[PDB]
Amino acid sequence: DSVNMTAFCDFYIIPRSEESKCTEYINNGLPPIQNTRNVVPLSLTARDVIHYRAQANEDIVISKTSLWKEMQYNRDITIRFKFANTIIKSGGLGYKWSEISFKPANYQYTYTRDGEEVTAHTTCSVNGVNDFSFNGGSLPTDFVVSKFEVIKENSYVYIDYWDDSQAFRNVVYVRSLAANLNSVMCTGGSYNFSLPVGQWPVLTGGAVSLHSAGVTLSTQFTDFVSLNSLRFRFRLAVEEPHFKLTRTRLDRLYGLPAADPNNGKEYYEIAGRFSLISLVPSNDDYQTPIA
Amino acid sequence: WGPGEINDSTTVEPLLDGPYQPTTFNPPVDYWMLLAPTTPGVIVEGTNNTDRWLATILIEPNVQSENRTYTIFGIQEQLTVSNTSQDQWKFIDVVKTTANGSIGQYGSLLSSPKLYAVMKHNEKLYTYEGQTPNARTGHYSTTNYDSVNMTAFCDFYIIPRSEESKCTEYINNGLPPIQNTRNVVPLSLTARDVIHYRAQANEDIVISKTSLWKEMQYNRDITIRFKFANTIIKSGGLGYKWSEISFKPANYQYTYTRDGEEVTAHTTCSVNGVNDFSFNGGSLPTDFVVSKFEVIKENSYVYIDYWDDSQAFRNVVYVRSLAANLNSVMCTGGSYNFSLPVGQWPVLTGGAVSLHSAGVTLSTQFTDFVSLNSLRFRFRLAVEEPHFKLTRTRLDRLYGLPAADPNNGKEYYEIAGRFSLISLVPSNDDYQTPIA
Amino acid sequence: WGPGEINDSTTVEPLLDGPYQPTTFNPPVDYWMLLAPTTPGVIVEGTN
Repeated sequence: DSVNMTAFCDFYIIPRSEESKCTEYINNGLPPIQNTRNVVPLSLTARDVIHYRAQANEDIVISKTSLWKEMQYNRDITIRFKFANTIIKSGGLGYKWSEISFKPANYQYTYTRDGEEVTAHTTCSVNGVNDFSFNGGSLPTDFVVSKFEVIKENSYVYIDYWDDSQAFRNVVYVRSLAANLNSVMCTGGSYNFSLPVGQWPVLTGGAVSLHSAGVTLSTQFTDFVSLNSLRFRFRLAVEEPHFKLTRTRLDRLYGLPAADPNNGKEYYEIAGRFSLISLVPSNDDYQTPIA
Repeated sequence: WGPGEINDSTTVEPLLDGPYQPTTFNPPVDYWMLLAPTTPGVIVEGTNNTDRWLATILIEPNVQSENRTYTIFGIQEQLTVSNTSQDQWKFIDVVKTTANGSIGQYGSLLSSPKLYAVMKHNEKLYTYEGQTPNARTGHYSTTNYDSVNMTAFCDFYIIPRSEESKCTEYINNGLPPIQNTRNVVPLSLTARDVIHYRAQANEDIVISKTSLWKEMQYNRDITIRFKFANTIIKSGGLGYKWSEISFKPANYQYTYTRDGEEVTAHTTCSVNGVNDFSFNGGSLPTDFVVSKFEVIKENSYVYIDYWDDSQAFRNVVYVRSLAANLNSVMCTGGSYNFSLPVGQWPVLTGGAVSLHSAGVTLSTQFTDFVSLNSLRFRFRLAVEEPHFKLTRTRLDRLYGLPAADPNNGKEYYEIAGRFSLISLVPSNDDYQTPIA
Repeated sequence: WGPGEINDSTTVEPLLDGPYQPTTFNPPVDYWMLLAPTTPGVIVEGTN
């Protein structure tokens, strides 16, 4: 078991979980499959718009007139964040990790406001990505990372809500949804990379800032039931502290890494307010019958 | 506003380094090859195979005139040395012109941090040099400039001549990791919570009175044509490792007509579900290296931005529903060739995915002043593809759209359909007739 | 209510996990060393 072998050229290695494919390799040898299709396509062959002769364009009106109100809605806002992350191991010898993932935020909160129990949803996504990696070398004992997202201040973070409280759930066709928000500490922890020999690297640091930014509106649609969206256009920032990295040759990594902002932190609280001016038809106290 | 979408952008260029795998090599022209071992002794041999066979040794200081054995070109014999220097490490340059000839040791480089560069450049050869934090350059009129070859046992660094500065400071001291250009905070009030602590009687206030809101629908046609935009970013070094081959958005124009009236439009491509992938032909510098090919699988939707300067977009802003039946057509790809100074040029050719409309997407960007607009259609993509062509690759004939060339050589892709409408805008007066 | 999120990952699906130069194996025990030769001869030399 204390063997020490030396291969003098370009050769391949494989761990346990792929013994079977190694057996078919030494049985037939299958580098090539070169066809990512299952079978004769179990789908429609081709259905385009034949005969695009659209005839004379004629218009029919569905319904009669309507009565819509215009109210400004200034509501204080306490929406609470927690950056979701999932861990998926990557194959190799043990220092060969590639998969760091991002999942949308899934949390629910409870607050009181004028007696209403606050129900709201929070889901987060990040773009303007600032990915990174570690080239510890190429020898199978080297540090290997394929993607290591270090979110820098040039990134835009998308936060989406399905806010259940009716205060949020009475506003569609908003003429102008303005708001004010707060800042978050959004720190970061560290992980380790484990090939069964030697001390393991520590991606240390992480103390980043967030500040105010925009918010937008969008909607999707299916056949007869649509899809509404409360999309946020927020950008991450940077602050004074530097984030050291020890026992590594790639150090002073600046910004949030992709690994872990939980660190035992309860949540990421960003309070603020809303101010929505909405076209609304449901506040007509007018067409009431007699008696 | 113009088109609105930001899908993905992985810009990674803070690195000024990147080694190879320690082996033998045949360096091309116009670079420097920065070695970096951790122990004194032989590192690499200069080989030309016709006229000159160079050699060099790095030596630990403080060891005055002595005698050390060395395995020059795999053949060992006894050699004399000298370290009158006692602080920084010496790096002699054993200049030899024939393997059977005398062992001519030269060179007086004085540097502890154990890094030096020798590589072909400008149809000529030279060397760096240095004593203390005063690094200069050696001058080597080596006959047979043209056939430089390196045979080593430790790691290198690939680095051109054009930026002599950074390398001369590396050989001066070395490479501390990335360190700087992150402190910009012109945004802070104080303490983050003194100024808002309230809830204070939330949303309730009137802005405007109500009016009549009828519907005036406009059921006419719509047509769209497609093309994609790509950026190719490779990695540094000799020019074989590559990084980025994918799509990017871009604003495109058309002069349409509809209902007997001309129409002008804006369009910008945006695609969901694009799969990065490394078609790695081998990490070694004489093989095929691309960090990622962003490829398409049927998990790809369409967020291609679309615009129309017709009456339609001016009309429909408050849309509760808008459906159609667009021309579900086939989309293919083009052909592109990769540049490899030695070997055979790898290629990308083929690839096709068919679309089917799966919804619409309106979007409005509210600024602090105004309300930017945007609109998109959703197409779900099914593959019927000519099996990607890319030679000298272990992986071939993959499915989806090619990551390099969408031009397709043909005219365009036909996308067309009709529309209903729903809206509420000021209309004529029905108050004038309040009775049947 | 319907969300929107974009993220993707696809790395080594053929598990092509042996591109390496001439080696110095002191590896973790218990693997399978695929041989990828150009011309047969001496391929690997082992030592206790």
